[PDB]
Amino acid sequence: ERFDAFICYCPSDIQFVQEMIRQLEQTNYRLKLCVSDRDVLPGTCVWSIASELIEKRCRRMVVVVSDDYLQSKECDFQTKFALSLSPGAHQKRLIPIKYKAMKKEFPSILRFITVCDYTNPCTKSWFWTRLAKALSLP
Repeated sequence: ERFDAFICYCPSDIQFVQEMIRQLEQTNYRLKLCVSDRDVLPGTCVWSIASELIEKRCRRMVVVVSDDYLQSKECDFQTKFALSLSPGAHQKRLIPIKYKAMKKEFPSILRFITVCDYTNPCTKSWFWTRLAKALSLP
């Protein structure tokens, strides 16, 4: 009915989505993440159910950015639809995440929003803390 965040990801990054479920849902943060392969019911229009969840049934949206993420078209529609809700990031709704080594360019439409970097070994301690705090604010 009401989720804390929608998780935009390609099938190749589903392994890190499991970590996002263990670290945020099964811990003391008690966040309510929306995973399409788990919570989206079959028979729904992939564009209409994404437009209905991201805009009304999810406060924010997490984007797992990787090289395989760029090749995904469904993630492309969800990412651009998320920016359309607040271009300029006034509401802090679009939270991109980099967990893997990317040999391609970061999405140019997301180059002006803070990214939660998981690959930097000097800031791994604050990764889940900053992520769970952003999804917890109203």
